[PDB]
Order: sequence, then C-alpha cells, then structure tokens
Amino acid sequence: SAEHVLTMLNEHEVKFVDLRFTDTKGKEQHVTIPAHQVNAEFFEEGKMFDGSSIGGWKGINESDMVLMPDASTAVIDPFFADSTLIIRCDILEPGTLQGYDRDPRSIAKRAEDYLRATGIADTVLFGPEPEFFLFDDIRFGASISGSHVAIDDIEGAWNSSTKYEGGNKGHRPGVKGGYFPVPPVDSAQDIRSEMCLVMEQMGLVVEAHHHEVATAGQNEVATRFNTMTKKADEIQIYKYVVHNVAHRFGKTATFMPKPMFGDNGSGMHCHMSLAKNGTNLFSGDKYAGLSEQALYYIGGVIKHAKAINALANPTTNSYKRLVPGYEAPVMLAYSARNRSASIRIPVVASPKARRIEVRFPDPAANPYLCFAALLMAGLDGIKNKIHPGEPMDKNLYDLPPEEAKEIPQVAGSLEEALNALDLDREFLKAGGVFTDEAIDAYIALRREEDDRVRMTPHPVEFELYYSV
Amino acid sequence: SAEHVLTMLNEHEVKFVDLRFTDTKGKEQHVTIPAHQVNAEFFEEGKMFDGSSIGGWKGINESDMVLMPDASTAVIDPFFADSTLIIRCDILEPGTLQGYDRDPRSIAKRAEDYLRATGIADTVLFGPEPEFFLFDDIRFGASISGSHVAIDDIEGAWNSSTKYEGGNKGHRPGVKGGYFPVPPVDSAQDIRSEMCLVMEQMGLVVEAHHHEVATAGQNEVATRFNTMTKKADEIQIYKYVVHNVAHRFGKTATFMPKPMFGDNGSGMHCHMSLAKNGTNLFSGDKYAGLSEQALYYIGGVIKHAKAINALANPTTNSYKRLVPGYEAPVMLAYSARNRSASIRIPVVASPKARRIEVRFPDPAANPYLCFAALLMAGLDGIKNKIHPGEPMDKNLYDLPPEEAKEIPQVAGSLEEALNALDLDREFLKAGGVFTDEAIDAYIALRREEDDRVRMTPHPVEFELYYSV
Amino acid sequence: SAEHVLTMLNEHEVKFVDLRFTDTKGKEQHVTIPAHQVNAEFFEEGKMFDGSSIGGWKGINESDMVLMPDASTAVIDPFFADSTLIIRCDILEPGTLQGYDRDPRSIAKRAEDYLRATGIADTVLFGPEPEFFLFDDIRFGASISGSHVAIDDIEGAWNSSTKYEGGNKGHRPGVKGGYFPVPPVDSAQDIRSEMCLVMEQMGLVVEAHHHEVATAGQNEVATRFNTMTKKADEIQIYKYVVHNVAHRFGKTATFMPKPMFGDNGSGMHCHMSLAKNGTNLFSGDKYAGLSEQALYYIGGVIKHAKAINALANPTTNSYKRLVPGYEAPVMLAYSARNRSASIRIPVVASPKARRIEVRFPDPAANPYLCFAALLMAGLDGIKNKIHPGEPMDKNLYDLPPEEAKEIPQVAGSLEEALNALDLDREFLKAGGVFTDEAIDAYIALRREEDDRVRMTPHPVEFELYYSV
Ligand SMILES: Nc1ncnc2c1ncn2[C@@H]1O[C@H](COP(=O)(O)OP(=O)(O)O)[C@@H](O)[C@H]1O
Ligand SMILES: Nc1ncnc2c1ncn2[C@@H]1O[C@H](COP(=O)(O)OP(=O)(O)O)[C@@H](O)[C@H]1O
Ligand SMILES: Nc1ncnc2c1ncn2[C@@H]1O[C@H](COP(=O)(O)OP(=O)(O)O)[C@@H](O)[C@H]1O
Ligand SMILES: [Mn+2]
Ligand SMILES: [Mn+2]
Ligand SMILES: [Mn+2]
Ligand SMILES: [Mn+2]
Ligand SMILES: [Mn+2]
Ligand SMILES: [Mn+2]
Ligand SMILES: [Tl+]
Ligand SMILES: [Tl+]
Ligand SMILES: [Tl+]
Ligand SMILES: [Tl+]
Ligand SMILES: [Tl+]
Ligand SMILES: [Tl+]
Ligand SMILES: [Tl+]
Repeated sequence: SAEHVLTMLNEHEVKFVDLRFTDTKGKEQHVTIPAHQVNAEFFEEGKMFDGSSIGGWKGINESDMVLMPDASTAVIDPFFADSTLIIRCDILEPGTLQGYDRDPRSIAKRAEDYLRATGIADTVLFGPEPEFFLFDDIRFGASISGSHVAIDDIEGAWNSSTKYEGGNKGHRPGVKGGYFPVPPVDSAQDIRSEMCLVMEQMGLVVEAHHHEVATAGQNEVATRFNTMTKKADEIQIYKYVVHNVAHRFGKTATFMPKPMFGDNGSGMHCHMSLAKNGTNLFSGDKYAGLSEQALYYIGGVIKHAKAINALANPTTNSYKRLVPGYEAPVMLAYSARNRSASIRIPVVASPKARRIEVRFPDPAANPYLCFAALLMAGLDGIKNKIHPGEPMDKNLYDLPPEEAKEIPQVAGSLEEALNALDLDREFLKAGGVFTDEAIDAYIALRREEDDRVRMTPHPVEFELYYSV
Repeated sequence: SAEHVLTMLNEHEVKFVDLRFTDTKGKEQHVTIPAHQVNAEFFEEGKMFDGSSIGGWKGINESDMVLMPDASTAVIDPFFADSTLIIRCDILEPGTLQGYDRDPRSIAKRAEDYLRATGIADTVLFGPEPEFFLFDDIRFGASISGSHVAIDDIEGAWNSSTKYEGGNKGHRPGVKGGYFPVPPVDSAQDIRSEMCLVMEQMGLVVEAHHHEVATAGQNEVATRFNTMTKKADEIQIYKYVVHNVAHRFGKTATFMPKPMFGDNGSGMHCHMSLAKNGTNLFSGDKYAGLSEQALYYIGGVIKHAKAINALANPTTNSYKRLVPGYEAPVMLAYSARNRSASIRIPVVASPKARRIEVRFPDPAANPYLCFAALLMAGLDGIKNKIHPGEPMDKNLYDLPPEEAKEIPQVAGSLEEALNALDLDREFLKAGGVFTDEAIDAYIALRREEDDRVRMTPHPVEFELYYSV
Repeated sequence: SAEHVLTMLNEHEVKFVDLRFTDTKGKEQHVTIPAHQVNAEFFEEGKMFDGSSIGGWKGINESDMVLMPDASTAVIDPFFADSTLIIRCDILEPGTLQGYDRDPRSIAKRAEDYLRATGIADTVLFGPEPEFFLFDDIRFGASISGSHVAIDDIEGAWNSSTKYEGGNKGHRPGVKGGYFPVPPVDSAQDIRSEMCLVMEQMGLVVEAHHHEVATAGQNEVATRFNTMTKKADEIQIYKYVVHNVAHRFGKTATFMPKPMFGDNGSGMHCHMSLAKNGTNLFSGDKYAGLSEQALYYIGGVIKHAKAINALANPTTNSYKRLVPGYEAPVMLAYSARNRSASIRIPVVASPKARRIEVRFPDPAANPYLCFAALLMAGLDGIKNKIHPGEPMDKNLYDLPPEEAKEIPQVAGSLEEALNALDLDREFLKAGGVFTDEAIDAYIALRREEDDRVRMTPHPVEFELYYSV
C-alpha cells in the first residue's frame, strides 16, 4: 500500500513508476511517471488523462477519467533498463471517484462485492490454465490484392526438410506430438523456467511447466489459483512475462486460440470454487463429492454459456478451436471423466480441494470480464436453484446422432456469442455489476472485428471456389 | 550566472563551451569555443560573428552581430565526447547591445517585459505538450524526374508482412492503435525513459512519458510548465535530447506535424495562464472556474488565430494535420469537453491550476515566436475586453451544416496564415515587440518554402491525373 | 447519319459498334454492342444502361438513362482487332429524351443553341492547341508509409549518364531544349506522323506536328479548328489516338499539365472567334484588327476567368503550370505581343482569320465544359458590353511591383477556382445551359480530388521539415 510503496522506491532506487491498467478487449496498457511524481496526493486522488484516446471508452464530450493506483499491486519490472515500479490502477470517474462502468477491473471488483452482498460466499477462487505458442517468425497481412499468414519455428514439423545454415539438427515434435518428449525435441526448457522464475519474482506462484501438444512451440506454465480479481491481475502479469521473456530470447509468443489448422489450439480452462469462513462451499454428498451449491453453479454456467462465450471466447479465431473435435470441449454438460464435457469435475482426495473446471475459455479472453461473467452466471444458478440435470459420463457426439444428440452446446461463432450476450444480459446486470452501455460498448467493439473477418476473402475460398 | 559558470568549468573539467541560439525558423544553432576563451570580458560584451551567413538575418552591408551569453542557461552537454558546457545566447546589435529585432529569443523576452509593463500580470506560464515520431529509416528526394518519401520503422503496421533476418517477431501497434499497449508492442520504453533522465539532467522536469496514438513510433514526453521564455528554451533542449537520444539508439526522430496520411499527426498543445504576486489570474467565478480575464485572453486568441497559425503551424505540412478530422482541433471555440474545440478548458480541482489549452500548435513552430504570438494575442484580448462569445459544448462540424456551421476556423493553408499575419500584424507590434521588418522577413522565408511545395508535382497528382 | 451508318457496316464488314461518351471529369467512356444489334429502333430511341454505376451522375433512386447515338460521328476504330465502328452518343433522360443536365456533351450543345438564340452569332469556332508528353516508364504510388513518382524516357536529359544494354547513344534534348532539334535528338518523328495519319483517318485535319520545349518527350500535333461541340469531340478523338498510338509504339502518353518541376508544362491554348452568315464577327477597326464585339468577349473572359479556371484547369496539377513564370500566362490582360498576357491576339493578315487566343487552359480540362464556359463568359461580356480595359503591351510582373502590379490574375489553386465557380455561377446558368446541380456535382467531384492532394504528405515536405 501507500506506506509500503514509498519504501520500495528507496529500497530499489526506483527511477520510474509504470501505471498499468486493462482496456475493454483485455490488453494491458501503461503510462510512465518519474518516481519523484509519487506523493501523498497521488495515492488518495490519483493522476488523470486525455483519455478520449482509448477504445470503447470514447465519449466525444466527457473524455476525462482518473487513474487510481492500487498500492497493493506494486512490483518491480524485470525487463526495463532503468529501475521502475509497476502499479496497477483502477479507472474512476472524476469527482465521484466511483469506478468507471466500462473499467474491466472495476467490474470484476463489483462482482466480488456482489458475491459477499448476497451472502452466498465471501471469496471466489479462480485457477486458469492459459496455454500459448512460441514462434521464431510470424508474418501476415491483408490488402486489396490478397492476404496471408506464415508461421515459423525451429520446432515446426514442417522444418524437418529445411536447410539451416549450420545444418538441420532434426529433433522436433511431430504434429500433435510435442507432448513431453525430453530435450532436444523440447527446445523450450530453459525458456519456460526463466518465465517461471520471473513470474514468481512478480508475485505469482508456479505449480508446473511443460511443453504442450502442438508442434511449433505450444507451451504452458501452470500457476496457483487466487481470488478472482487478483487472479485476473496475475493473468495480465503472466501474459506480460511470457511475451517479454519470449522476446528477450529471440522468440515471439502468442495467446491466440488457434494459430494453426490441424494441431492443438490454446485454451484457458478455468478451475473455480466458492468459500465462506475458510470452508469450501463446493464439497458435499452429491455427485463426485460436489455440494448441491456447486451443481446450481454449474447449472448457471450451462444456462448462460453462449453469453459467457462472448467474453471467454471473444475472437472469431476462438471458434476455430471450439470445433467439433472429440477432445474439443463444446458440449454443455458436466462429468468427472468424459472429455467431450465442457465442465470437468476434478476427481480429488481432499474435500478442501473440490471444484469445477470450465474448459471452453481461451487466453484471448479479458480475464476480468471472462471471470466475472463465469461467476455471475454461477450465482444466477444458485440464486435460482438451476439444476444442471444429469452428468454426461457416457461418451461424446462422436457417438453421433443417438437422438441426434441434442445436448446444449457452446456458441458456434462470435456473432452468435455476441447475440446471446445481447439477449441473455440480465444475469450480468445483477448487482449493477455490468451496465447496459458497458455491455453494448463491448458488443460493438467485437462486432467490428467480426466484420473484418466476415468481409475479407479467405485464402481457402480460392482453393474451393476460384474455378467455379 | 557568470560567477557560477566559472565554477562549473572546474567542477567538470570542461574543455569546450558550446554557444547556442535559435534562428528565425526555430532551429537551434551553435558554435564552439575552447573553455580557455571564457573570461570576465566575454560575459559583459560577448563574442561576435561573420553572421551575414545566417537566413532571414542576412543584410548585405551590416552583417555583424553580437553573441551574448546568458549565464543562467549553463548546462553540460550529455552527448559530446569531450566535456563541454552549453550556454544559450541572445543576439544583440553591436555597440547598442540592445537586442536584434529578428532574434526570436529577444522577441520572447520583449513580450515578457511588455506583460509586466501593462501591469496585466507579472509572469506568463507555458506548458507545451510536444509530440514526436521515432523511425528506423527515412528516405526522400525530389529531382526533375520525380519525388519520393519512404518511412520505415520496426513498429510500422506495414511490417507485419516483412521478412527480417532473425525472424519477424510480430508485436506491433496497428494504425491508430499504439496507444498504451505494454511492451513488446510498445518498443520504446527504454528509449523514452533515457530521454527523461537526460532531459532532467539538463534542467527540465518530467511529468510523464508514453507511446502515442500513431503506429510506427509516435511518442511523447510530458515536461512541467515554466515561464514563457524559459519554456521555449526548454523546448529547444527537449528537441535536442529527443533527436540525440534517438540517434544514439539507432533511430531518427522527427517533429514534423504530419509524416503519414491515415494516422495521427504530432501536435503541441499549449497550456497557458497568467499570474500576479503568486495569484492565478485565470481562476474566477465564470465558465468552468475561469476568471473574466481568462475569457478575454481566449477572445484575443480566437480573433488573431489565423495570424498565430503562421507561427504555431509554420509549415505546409502543419495543414495536413489541421484537416477536417473529428478530433482535429480546427474550430475557433472554447469548451471543457468538446474535442472539436481548439481551446480545451482543463476541468480541474484547485483554482491554483486553472488555465486554457490552445490545441492547434504543432512542434514545427518556433517556440519563441509561437509562444510570444499566443501571449500578445491574449493581451490584446484583455486590453480590449474581447468577449470570446459562448462556449461550444455541443458537438463538432461532423455535426455537419446546421447553419452551415459557420464557426470561425484556423487557417486552411500556410499561404493563408501568412496572409493573416501580414494584415493582422498590429497586435504583435504592440510594445515594439515585433517589428515590421522582423515580420516581413519571417513571411518571406516561409513564403519560399510554401513555393517549393506549391510548385513541385505531387505523387498523388499522378494517381489522380496521369490518365487525364 | 442513320442511313449512312448502315452503309459503313457493310462497306467495312463491321463486327462491332463502340458506343462512346464523356463523363463529368472529361474521360471518354465506352460500351460495345455487336453490329447486328444496330437497327431502325436503335437510332430513334437509343439503347439504355445500369448507369447508377458512373461518377457525378450517381443518384441512388433514379439510376437509368438513355444512350443516343449521333449518326454523324460514325468512324472506324483503327486499333481494335475486329472491325468496329465508333459512334459518339448523347446521354438523354428516359421518356423525355431531353438531354441530361450533367451530360457534358448536351451542355456544350445547349451553349451552341443559346448562341444562336441570342442572335449574337450563328457559329462558335474553337481551335485548341493541346500538348502532351511521351514517356517510356511511369511509376507512382501512395500508402501510409510514403509516396512516390518516377518518370523515365529515352529523351530524359537525366539519362545522359544511364547505362543501356546496347550502349547509351547520347543524343537527347536538354532541359527546356527539345525544341526543334532534328532527329536523333528528336526521337519522335515517326511517332508523331503516325498520330497525324490516324487522326486524319478519324476525321481530324492536321495542320502541323513538332516536338515541344520540355525534355523527356513533350510533343504536339496541331489540328484545324472547328465548331465548338464538334471540336470537343475531336479533342476526345485526339487524346484517343495519342494515347493508343503511343501505346502501340511501347510508350505511354499523358496530358497532365505539369509532370515535371523545372521544365515546361503542357497547355491547351484556345483560339476562338464568332461568326454570322460567313462573316467573322471579330474583325473590326479597334485594337489589332479586332471588332468591339471581340473586346466585350475578352472582357467577359477576364471577368469570369477564375470560374472558367475550375473547368479549363480542373486539376491541382494545373496550378503547378500556372505559376509565376515569365512565360506562364497568368495575367488577366490582352496583348498582341506580351507573353505574360493570358490572352494573345494573333497578329494576322486576313480579316477572315481574326480571333483571340486564351492561353491558360490545359489538356486535363473537359473539352466540352471548358469550351462552353469560355463561350458563356464571352457572351456575358457581349450582352453586358464589358470593356476589357486597355491592352497590356508593356511587360510582365517580372517587371515586379510598379504599383505592386495589381493586375487581375487566374486562380492560384483549384480550391480557389472551385470557389469562384461556386459564386460566379450565373453566367453559366444563362439559357439554362448549366444547372445548379450540374455545377454543384462537378464542384464536389473535384473537391474530393483536391482533398487527396491537400491531405497527403508531400515528399518535399520531408526535405523541408523532417529535421524541424
Ligand atoms: N479451490 C481450489 N482448490 C484447489 N486448487 C484450485 C481451486 N480452485 C482452483 N484451483 C487451480 O487448478 C489449477 C491447475 O491445473 P493443472 O491441471 O496443473 O494445469 P495443466 O494440466 O493444464 O497444465 C491450478 O491453477 C490450481 O491451483
Ligand atoms: N498554470 C498552470 N498550472 C498548472 N499546470 C500548468 C499551468 N500552465 C501550464 N501547465 C502544464 O500542462 C502540461 C501537461 O499536460 P499533459 O496532459 O500531461 O500532456 P499529454 O496528455 O499530451 O501527454 C504540463 O506541461 C503542465 O505542467
Ligand atoms: N477563326 C479562326 N480562323 C482561323 N484559324 C482559327 C480560328 N479560330 C481558331 N483557329 C485555330 O488556331 C490553331 C493553331 O495554332 P498553332 O499556332 O499552329 O499551334 P502551336 O504553335 O501551339 O503548335 C489552329 O487549330 C487554327 O486552325
Ligand atoms: Mn494444458
Ligand atoms: Mn485443465
Ligand atoms: Mn499527446
Ligand atoms: Mn493535451
Ligand atoms: Mn505549343
Ligand atoms: Mn499557341
Ligand atoms: Tl493522445
Ligand atoms: Tl494437454
Ligand atoms: Tl490445448
Ligand atoms: Tl561563414
Ligand atoms: Tl496527436
Ligand atoms: Tl512552344
Ligand atoms: Tl507549353
């Protein structure tokens, strides 16, 4: 906090302070202030901007907002050359100092408050498992005469034939085979561990690291859960460390859900549970150790899944991952074993660790809005005792049409998720967490992104239709 | 001052002294003298030149002028290899030692004197927000067979498709999107902070630093306000540090108003206020906390805007920024919210900080002449109680022809600004600040620059007319 | 006419008929119809289109218009591979069959009618002297990262140093020196004569051909005068032959007014005279053999010059030619000798050949609208006895400020010419020749072209301002 922060300034001879926050789409933003500009004043009323310059926050008249430093988030940047301290901020409306309707962090905080207000529980626990890719070269573009994307990495199976200037060494993970081969097949041990050390120096707690399924560098660093809002902060720090350590090693990292057709996409499973006075409200006598409270939570998520998709799978690319695969978590059902089920129930020893894992989210999701939406849906399931029906332990739709298998599924496109969010918005507006304008603003930003993809001719359309 | 300067010579074992001053166009100039040439004599009567060699100062007969060191400006150069002390100078006429009519610094000082002489206030406060671009490669030329300009930077969105020799890393700001993404999208954190540290070592006080809106490296370092003339000095030091730190990092910086069509231009908003005995003469009971004195100041600026343009937007390029955009500050009106308004009224807490922000200036402007012109116009607004009319809080001309929206606007071209300055020159000649010859000399220099642009075929004219 | 046309179809075994017309900007357009589609019907009511597809003619609702073949214009295309007959058309409104307000050809015809209606004369004679350039290679472009134009030709003086694959032969016209050197310096004798033979095969009458002043291929083919509308038709045929013969010889021709800075631009002087019952209404007892009727004509042109500019110099490029040169015809005065005068009075033997030469037009001008505007202005000079004042036989403004030499001049920019046309529109609306919508539509098209040039950074601005 304030008192502590002034200490860190001298302990580390800090020269600058990097004010950070997240935009509507979920991208961390920043502005730097010299250390000498930090004072008593600054902490109680923050510093403001010429904001009319950000996206989905742009009001023609009322362009000015306030940056409120959260003294608890203070952490040293491990990359910058001059000693600089990062301080996450909240965006508050001037004078009122209440907390901008469109500020994703404020929204997540409101949802945490509302949890307590309803007395259903006092804390929400989140454990995302975000995956990513490390490449050596990424090129792309689109103009009137065409479009293209070219991915390249030393691990790419396609390079088995490539001439290298010191010789092709040839130990690389094949398609869907990068799982756990030891080095030299796995070329990222040193890279992943650096990411872990740095993540920890930034307040995160690492549980594990490993290469993922896809060829061409899919990797993962598993970090420990935490309270909802703090965890979304951690996700932003996580992405920052990944992006920058990658950069510092001559790589380029991406959190895109599906960079390649034919190999694994990157997902962000979300483990969750509620608690009250140190008791796990999700352990009980019901299915797999679940409380009935947990089942209503599930029911809520299943009822509002398509709307949640607009936040957990916010890109058109997200829908290229959530494609009728067999492992692809698209079926709106729960199970402890079935992998077609978008909600896995971790079979676990201690009741203290009982929870649910919503598998459909991907890393492109704004952690704040996605996490909050998951919660609000779960709470609407509890407030309204929405029974999640029976578990789907049998086997996926590849167990094709048995009754056509008309099991509820996730949105099949962004346009559809956006639609769902438009209509099914009430559960989010509860407790005044999400406002209509906040929701409409979001829908509009994403709608223009969807347009670019729907309007621009796709390379495959030529393969399919040029000789029509 | 003199006494102090002789100290710095020994404290830093200074080997050279760099005499600096600014030409009519606003470019800092210099000549170096060995430290041993500094003495008692030098400070009281300066050292002179073979001046007939400078532009707009060139008189065929009377070519000799005097360089008068201002001992208060002494500062060490942070780039030069041999210890050298910079000393800003004033250009005085020989014998009389009065202060050259065409010397921009002398002109700014005369305007500060005149403020006090009229007793309207004792000090003028200026806070420019100059923006700039950092590129990797800039090429251009014009000959009988053609013309061309090619800009290139690692951040340029157009490079998303470029092959790089170690691989394209791909994290770059899209068009109009370089605003606040954290690194690696923002590639200039280390660069900006170095600029800040150095600026401070040169007497400036930094308030903040951040990437700007445009792709391809638009950046900004916000420095604290100061008295008019001292601030124009600071602008020259600011440009020097930016240009040289950029150079030292393998970049090239430009303060051009509009290097690229389709993305943000660089502006130099000017925050201003007057004061007397430590009281802010701009706080009052009127609109948004303004005094009536502030409104008359505004009235003056609006009345003489087109003439001020000739100094605040002195290039033909300036007019490619001040183009009917929606954010483009071209409407001669004041408002606390409306962004179409070329004069924003900072909505602020403390009356101590009340002021106005004239948004149309750009960095190509000679800080001295531009600042002085702004003042002289404001004073003519006060001396003559020119009511600024009513505020324009409604909404910009994109709120097209409602009455054709015949709101006063800034000059639409340099030729027009020069014209305005020609005719509307009286407010500048007040107090003998600006002389006719000084003004005519300036108009002529700029007029020949305008000619080159008006006379040389433009690439786009071929796109438009070759098949005519 | 109709009867004759059906003859030519069999005499030349015509396979196709090319329907041609001119758009608002002045570019010839076409659509091809098989010869078998020509019949009785076709001539009396034409064939129509899905027109909503043309520029400045685009009405969202009422998109359909009629193509009315003018049987007198029938001529064989000398380039097309299959025998095809060209037939110029008029654009008429459906049902009414009256003649589109925005059809440039209809407008020229209305102006010829109006001449007769006022009884001032029965025929208008026009003799344009359009100049052009023949290049070998022309490249240009503009994107967010830059712009460029590169001209190249075997005659370009800059190629004196170029390595050619069979050796540089070295006989080329220097800057401003391509005037009349005999071949091999003049490399276009064969090219020009082919153009002449073809022009004649297309109904034109050639008076002379020669190389022009500029290096890099400026050339000219002088054709005989003719009645106003027929002459504008001839100009379109002229441009067609030039463009296509050039193409057929491995060259590329342009009618741009000023492709290069530093050498001659291309102009289109317009010789004019009026007649009644075979008598030249311009010969008289007044100045240089002129009638007083001729002087009033001149007066009219001088009064409405800036408005006429919007049609005779319709491009931003046009204003790079009409630049204070000494030979540059920018002064609104008449003279038999002075070359600063934009209106030369040909000193000639026979009274039968007395006329005036308005020198400021360039080839980018829509011949119909430009010619019509010249006439309408001259007629307004006659109807209102506007005395042209006294002749300017002395010497040009290079005979600088003698009284500042406040002689009327042509528009200094397109924006200004467009302005003039906006305000000074009445003389054109006379006789219902030009309608308001027709004029406003034109002004809008050109206004968007002016925008591209005013908004796009110019290469020279970097030369001048990058180090600002
Ligand atoms: N209530 C809870 N109790 C215990 N662990 C939890 C709870 N809520 C969330 N978690 C989180 O489950 C996450 C880890 O999953 P993991 O299976 O190791 O990832 P991956 O198999 O995708 O590499 C951790 O972040 C873990 O701490
Ligand atoms: N009278 C005044 N009182 C307080 N601040 C002033 C006064 N006059 C000018 N200023 C200046 O306003 C300027 C800063 O603006 P800023 O909004 O941070 O820039 P940007 O948003 O363009 O990055 C500073 O240079 C500030 O010190
Ligand atoms: N009334 C007229 N009587 C005679 N000639 C006329 C008349 N009106 C226009 N003309 C035209 O003047 C034009 C020629 O000019 P010219 O000086 O040979 O061109 P250039 O010197 O530019 O190569 C011809 O097209 C000529 O027929
Ligand atoms: Mn995983
Ligand atoms: Mn998992
Ligand atoms: Mn800015
Ligand atoms: Mn500002
Ligand atoms: Mn000629
Ligand atoms: Mn001529
Ligand atoms: Tl900005
Ligand atoms: Tl896995
Ligand atoms: Tl995965
Ligand atoms: Tl010199
Ligand atoms: Tl800007
Ligand atoms: Tl000539
Ligand atoms: Tl010419």
